[PDB]
Amino acid sequence: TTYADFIASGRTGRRASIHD
Amino acid sequence: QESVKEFLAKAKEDFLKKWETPSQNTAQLDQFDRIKTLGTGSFGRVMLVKHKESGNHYAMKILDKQKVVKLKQIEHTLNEKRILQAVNFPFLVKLEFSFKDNSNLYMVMEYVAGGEMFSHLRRIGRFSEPHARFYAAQIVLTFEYLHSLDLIYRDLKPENLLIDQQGYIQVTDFGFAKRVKGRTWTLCGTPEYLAPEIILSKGYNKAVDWWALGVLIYEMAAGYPPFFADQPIQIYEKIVSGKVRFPSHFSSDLKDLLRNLLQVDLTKRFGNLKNGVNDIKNHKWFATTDWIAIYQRKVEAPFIPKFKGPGDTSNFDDYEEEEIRVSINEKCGKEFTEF
Ligand SMILES: Nc1ncnc2c1ncn2[C@@H]1O[C@H](COP(=O)(O)OP(=O)(O)OP(=O)(O)O)[C@@H](O)[C@H]1O
Ligand SMILES: [Mg+2]
Ligand SMILES: [Mg+2]
Repeated sequence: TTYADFIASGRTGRRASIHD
Repeated sequence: QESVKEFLAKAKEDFLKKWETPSQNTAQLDQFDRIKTLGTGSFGRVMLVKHKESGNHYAMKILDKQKVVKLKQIEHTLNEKRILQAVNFPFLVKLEFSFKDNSNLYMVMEYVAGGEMFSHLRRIGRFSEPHARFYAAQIVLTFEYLHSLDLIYRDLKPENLLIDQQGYIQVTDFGFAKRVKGRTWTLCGTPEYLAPEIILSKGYNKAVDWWALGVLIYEMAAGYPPFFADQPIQIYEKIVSGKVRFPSHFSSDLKDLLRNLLQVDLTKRFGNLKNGVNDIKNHKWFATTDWIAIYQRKVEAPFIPKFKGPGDTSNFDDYEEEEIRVSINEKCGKEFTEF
């Protein structure tokens, strides 16, 4: 499932802002 | 609507007066009891503090001037303070004091104890559509207000949406906020929320905020974002792909609103059309929404965080707690002279 694939991914935590 | 443009007309006047002549040096570091770190970041931390003479708790954002200069965020930081001290809206976090010393910039904001929407969203898993529409409505009203002031927000995400005691949203982090008439070109935001035109370095406008709204609404209702991966590049690839898939439990209304918001073509993206924000407000998904009771915060919130004391931090993750030194010499004086 998509949820399962998400929870197993590396970006389930708080996501940093970016800029460059 | 009639008292809406009347409202926004008066609000523009209040804003522009503060914009023209920003407040400065309205407090100092020794007036606050530093207690605990509520959130970490690139420039420094965001501590929970108590005002010595007031007793009130605030969230003090501390920015290492040298780190701001090093990451070339000078102008962005000057934007954030100047915009924050000038704006005023029920769903915006409020800047009480701003000041600086030899080493740091300080922004003292009202404390929002309910924690980030992010935390509650991840724990609960996902919000039902009525829950996600109570939140989305607040953001719609907030973007309408901000854009009318020619302000572009550029970092909407659950991490930057705090929940207050009455269950309402306070938008925080104006680090990428910018008053701009016309196009701008800065690559900034958060990967899962970047509009296609940002990624493709095209130059963009306030329509990137409405895209971000679509992404937010999707994440709140699906429990996960419409574009995720392990590396930002692969995220960008999915975003510029223009292909989105909705969960089976998504209502037909919700799907239609989101395809309109996650529209890659700026000529067909909701909020960026002739009728502007009212295309969104009059969508069937929002047919149940009373925009006025939302603003007045007369609705009843579907969730109210467990309260247990004025200086409670149970709705915030714990962080490591660093020194706080102030150099005996002034750092970066010229750069932050207007802060
Ligand atoms: N007014 C507030 N009340 C309570 N907590 C706050 C408040 N403002 C910020 N915080 C906490 O600090 C965290 C970081 O704040 P903020 O985004 O402003 O910092 P940042 O480090 O600039 O983040 P970013 O990586 O997006 O630049 C927020 O998630 C929240 O946890
Ligand atoms: Mg943030
Ligand atoms: Mg920030």
